[PDB]
Amino acid sequence: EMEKEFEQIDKSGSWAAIYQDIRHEASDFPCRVAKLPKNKNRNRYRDVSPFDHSRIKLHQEDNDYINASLIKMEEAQRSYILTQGPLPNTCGHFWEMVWEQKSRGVVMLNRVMEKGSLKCAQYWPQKEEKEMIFEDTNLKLTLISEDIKSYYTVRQLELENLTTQETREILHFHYTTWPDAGVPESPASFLNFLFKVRESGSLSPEHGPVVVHCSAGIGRSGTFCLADTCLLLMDKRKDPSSVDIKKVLLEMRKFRMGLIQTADQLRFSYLAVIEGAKFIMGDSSVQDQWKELSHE
Repeated sequence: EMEKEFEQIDKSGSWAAIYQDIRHEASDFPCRVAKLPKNKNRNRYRDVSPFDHSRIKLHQEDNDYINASLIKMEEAQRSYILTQGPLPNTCGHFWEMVWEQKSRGVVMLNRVMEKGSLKCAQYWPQKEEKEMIFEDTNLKLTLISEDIKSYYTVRQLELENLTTQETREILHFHYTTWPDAGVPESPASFLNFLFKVRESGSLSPEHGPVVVHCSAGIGRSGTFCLADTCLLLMDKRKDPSSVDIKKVLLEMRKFRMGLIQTADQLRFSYLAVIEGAKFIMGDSSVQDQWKELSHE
């Protein structure tokens, strides 16, 4: 069971060894398209690449490469696209992928600048009157509205295929107070944020897969998807005990490398799922307690 395992591993201070065992058993698949010379400048970190079998292909005949992986969770019935923070030259690719994949939401888990370094291009417009046009992919992006809370921001964007003039509303969910180092002490603000994304319909199956990223798209993005899928699985059977987090994480790692970057993120994932279980279980009032403790 999950809380029993958590305490056992905690009282024993073996989180590093648990996490390292996951590192060792994790799938290894080729990344040959990612490594081709013509794609060097499409990759933010040379040590973070999409496997060839799960990579998102741009619908273009020149170069279909973007550093993005489709994580398809069969049992949980939820799909996610995990990607790096766009580079100055891949912002058009990024929105092209969002369009072609029919995604409704983008989850951003980083700030544009962290630890005094640029982690991510400014890939969405900050002012309604200053829309962005990506000439390569022929897409137009307009800030429609913005809802700033204390630790996250929700933006409504309109994405227009400048070729076909059809338009889509994209929801941008921007979690802004992940700490520069370490993980959050309590998972309540994290869970309140995940449920905000869930309530927007961005995760539901009539839309394309949600796009999730931080700078590399494996650590914080890994934590987000793992907690969501774990909670989803406990829901479908209401069997808290039947969900094995580590086996869910290893299943996810079949689709993109490196998901969950530190042992403390693994531990936090446990925290989030355990606490999130209090909602799944029938205690609907626990969601509003997280909204209080989060200070949104």
